[PDB]
Amino acid sequence: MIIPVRCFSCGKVVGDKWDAYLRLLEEGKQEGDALDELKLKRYCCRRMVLTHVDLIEKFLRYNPLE
Amino acid sequence: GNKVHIGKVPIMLRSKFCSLRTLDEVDLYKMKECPYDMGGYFVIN
Amino acid sequence: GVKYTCGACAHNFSLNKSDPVRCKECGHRVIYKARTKRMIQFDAR
Ligand SMILES: [Zn+2]
Ligand SMILES: [Zn+2]
Repeated sequence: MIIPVRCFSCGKVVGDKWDAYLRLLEEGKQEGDALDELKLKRYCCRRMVLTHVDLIEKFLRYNPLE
Repeated sequence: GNKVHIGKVPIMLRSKFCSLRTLDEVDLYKMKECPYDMGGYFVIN
Repeated sequence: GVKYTCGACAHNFSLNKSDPVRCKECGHRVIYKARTKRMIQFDAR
């Protein structure tokens, strides 16, 4: 829905690295390299960023009820 | 002579006779409709 | 008496038992109750 605060498996904080990851993809880096630059070395942390799906951008398009 | 009304026929959503078939992407969100909803069903009560 | 909200134009107003169920501003017939006065607590777990 929105990027999780912590890696489920080990607990390292990953909720502050989502913006940095999208910017690196505009500069043409490959996904593996982008994760490497952010120092996410264990593959438990890597799944969190690599496989998250950002649905909150879709839900905001619905005009506020109030 | 005057046109007579025989009743009401349920419309399949997203078919050619549904008011959502037009609108386009900009208006669909205002009608609270999800663009991933592909229709093919009816609404009864 | 009781706070409501218009589903179209978001104007806030109250209604007692007698009045018809519509928005004063646009005439929209879908309305929603406002949030309760009481404080809500969650344990963040
Ligand atoms: Zn991890
Ligand atoms: Zn209104």
